[PDB]
Amino acid sequence: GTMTFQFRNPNFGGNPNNGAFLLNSAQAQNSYKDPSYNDD
Amino acid sequence: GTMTFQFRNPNFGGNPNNGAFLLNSAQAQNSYKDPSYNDD
Amino acid sequence: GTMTFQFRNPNFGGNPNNGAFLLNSAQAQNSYKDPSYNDD
Amino acid sequence: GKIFVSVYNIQDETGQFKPYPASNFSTAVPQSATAMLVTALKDSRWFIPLERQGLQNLLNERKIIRAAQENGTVAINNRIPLQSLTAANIMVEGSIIGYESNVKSGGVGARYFGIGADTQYQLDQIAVNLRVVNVSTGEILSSVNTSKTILSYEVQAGVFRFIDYQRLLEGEVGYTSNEPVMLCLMSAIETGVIFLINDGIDRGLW
Amino acid sequence: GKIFVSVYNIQDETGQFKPYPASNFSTAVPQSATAMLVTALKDSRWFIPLERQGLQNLLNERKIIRAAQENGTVAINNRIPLQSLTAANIMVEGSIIGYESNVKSGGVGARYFGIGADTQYQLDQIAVNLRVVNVSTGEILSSVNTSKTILSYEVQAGVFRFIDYQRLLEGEVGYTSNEPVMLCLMSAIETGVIFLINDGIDRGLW
Amino acid sequence: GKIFVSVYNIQDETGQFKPYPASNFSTAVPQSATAMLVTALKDSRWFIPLERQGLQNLLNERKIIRAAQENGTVAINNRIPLQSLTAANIMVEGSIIGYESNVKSGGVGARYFGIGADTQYQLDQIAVNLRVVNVSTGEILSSVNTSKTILSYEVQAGVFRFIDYQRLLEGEVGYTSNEPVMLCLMSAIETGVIFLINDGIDRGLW
Amino acid sequence: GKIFVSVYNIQDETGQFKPYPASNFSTAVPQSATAMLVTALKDSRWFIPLERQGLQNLLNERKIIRAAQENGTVAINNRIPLQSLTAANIMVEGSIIGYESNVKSGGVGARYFGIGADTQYQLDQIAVNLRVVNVSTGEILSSVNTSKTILSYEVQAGVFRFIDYQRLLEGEVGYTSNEPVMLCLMSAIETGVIFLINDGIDRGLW
Repeated sequence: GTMTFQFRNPNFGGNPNNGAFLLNSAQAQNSYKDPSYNDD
Repeated sequence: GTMTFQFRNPNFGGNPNNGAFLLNSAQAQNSYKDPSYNDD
Repeated sequence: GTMTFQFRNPNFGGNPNNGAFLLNSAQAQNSYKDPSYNDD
Repeated sequence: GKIFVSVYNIQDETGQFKPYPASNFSTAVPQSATAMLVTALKDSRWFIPLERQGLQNLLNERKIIRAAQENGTVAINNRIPLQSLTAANIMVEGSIIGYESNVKSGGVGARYFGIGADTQYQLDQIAVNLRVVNVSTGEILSSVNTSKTILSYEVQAGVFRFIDYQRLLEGEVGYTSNEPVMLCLMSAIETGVIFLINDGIDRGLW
Repeated sequence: GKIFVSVYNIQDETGQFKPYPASNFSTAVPQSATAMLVTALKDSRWFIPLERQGLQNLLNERKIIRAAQENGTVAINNRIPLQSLTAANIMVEGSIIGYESNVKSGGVGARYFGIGADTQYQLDQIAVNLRVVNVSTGEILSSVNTSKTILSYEVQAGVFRFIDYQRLLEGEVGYTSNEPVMLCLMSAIETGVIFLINDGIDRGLW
Repeated sequence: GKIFVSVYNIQDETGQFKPYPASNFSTAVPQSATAMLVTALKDSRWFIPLERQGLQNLLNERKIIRAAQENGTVAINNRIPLQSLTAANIMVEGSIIGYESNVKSGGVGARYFGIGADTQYQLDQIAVNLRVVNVSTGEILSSVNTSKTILSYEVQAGVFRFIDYQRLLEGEVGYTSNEPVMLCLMSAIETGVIFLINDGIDRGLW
Repeated sequence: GKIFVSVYNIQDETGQFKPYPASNFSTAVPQSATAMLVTALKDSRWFIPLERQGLQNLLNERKIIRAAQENGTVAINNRIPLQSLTAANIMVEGSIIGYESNVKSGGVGARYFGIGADTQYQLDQIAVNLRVVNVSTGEILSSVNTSKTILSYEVQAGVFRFIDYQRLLEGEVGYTSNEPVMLCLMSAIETGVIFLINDGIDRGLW
């Protein structure tokens, strides 16, 4: 069938229900800590 | 009937309502702890 | 009428609104505790 | 001796179409009676069907035959002797007089901790009317209404419990069988044909 | 010697259209029998098909031929000798008498911690009726109902677990194969043609 | 010497329309065979096509020509000598006998921490039947069923991880290529034409 | 000297309609060839087109003219001398043989902390077949299939970060350009006309 390129990111490409996942799946892999606490 | 291959992951394959589950069912099986706490 | 076999699990079978239940009804019956706390 | 029977049109008078998700124009009963009925009358060793459905195609083919050999120039090997369109003593008209969706639905499903299983069933019902009419006078000799149920069932089972502290085992196996409405319509037409033959036997004819 | 056979129209009498997401006007069975059947009769070395589907185009082309050389002014090299429209001894009518969607669906899918895999299958069923009618008298010599299942399966697998503390590995590989309804309809017509040839062999004709 | 061939109508007998999101009336196969086929027969140096599709327009234009110079008052420079409508020895009928959507779908997609990439592909299949019929007698000389797959693939990749404490880098690059069904139908017609020419070579004709 | 060419109808044989959100009846290709083609043949200084599309309107207007001055009572100043409907030596038939939507889609989009930007493009493809047929004999003199891609792109950019503690700066600027399918169809017809003229030059005619 006809395949149309659609962006997955809600930014630049519309599909908004795809956002709450993309962010919660990027915070679930955020291994970066505040440079204030747990640092010098 | 005609079967069409559709991805289940909201990343690469569109269906966004399938996200909040895929992540909450992957955190409900996350047996990996922070290498800082409960470690050396 | 015509009956079509549809998977109930959002994994392998599409219907995503069926996820938040399947997991919350599997955690509401999770009688397995952490092998660290409440153990040896 | 076999009886020449002319089946003209077994019309889909049920008027029903298939519900969602099927198309709006997707009729619930095949439009292909007068082909299942000619097959049923041919299979029973009592009748010789005549075409009468595609009779215009037969008439144009006979036009072509009669125009190809009307000059006597066709080879005497490959010439086709047209005798006459064979006439039928009786005529089996009829209809698919009804298709009720889900005359009887139902289903039992149990599910204990994690593991569960269910079953569903739906009975559609197709009714076919067949009328042997006497071509000489026009009166209806026999008229039978036959019914046939169409059972569509579905058995599923599934596991969604935790096996270990944080090891989730999901899984499921299903199966679903719909009786083809074409086979059930053919069975209804078959039973109606057996009824017509036995009725013609039971009163004078045949 | 081969038998001249005139296939006029193998009508799509299934009446079914494709369900969602397909169009509402998208018929489930190709409207292109009488082209698959002429191909099946040509491929079997028993029959010589005659066009009879596009017979009007052939008749207008013969009008043009007979009008181009009726003055004797066309060059004797590029003149076309019209003999006569070849006549057919038999005539193979028929229909696509049914298409039941999902006569048998099913699927098993398991998924342990993260990694999982599933399979689905759906059997559609297409039934084709073929009738060799004798053009001389009009009676149906042979009538066969053939069936063919159309298997559409789909195998998928996927990983969505964590590899490290905060490193999520999602991934999945799938595959999906639907048998083309045109190829299955051609196979049903092929089996019906073999049945018709063997039946004509088994009783007198052919 | 080239053979005059009259292509009347290569009908879209697939009956399929495009699924959602496309229109309901948007047919899956172009209605423009008999223009791709005349182009294929013209490109192969074996045939001279005759119009026969728009023959009525040609006949009205010839009416206008014959009415413009029937008084002998047109200038002898710009008068058009009508000879006769050139007759065709053979006639290539045919159809687009089928279009199955997604005879084979599939796709593999992986995604580690943040960065991921996937691929999808779908094979449609279009089948075209071509029949060289002999205009003199009407019998079908050759009949070929050709197939052609239509590959529509899509490759995407995307990054959605954090670069710093609170600096989110989202980004993605995709590409998607559908083979035009018109080009694949033209390729199927081309292969069918080569098959017809080679078949006419292999038995007597041509 | 210029060649009189009669363009009767350049039919929209693509069969495609526009997808959602456009209407279901909104055809993807204009139905207005035979007006773009007459314009293309008029613009090239080789041909004089004749109407032939609206020929019935011309014939009724000539009826009115011939009925207004058949009594000799019209003023000799405002009388219109009808000579004859000018005849065409050749005839350019054709079609819009295809319109494939998104033969090649794609797009790259990046977005760092807050500020981001993306680009999309889609190539439709329209194919037009043009056939110069010789009105004297009816054979197709020339047949060309031309293609033309229709590029629809869209460039966007957007800022959604915080400027101060609690001061949110959202903003975005976009742009989107679709090549008009009418202009691309006119370009395809133009290239086809140049091809036809050069082909007629390269073999005898013109």
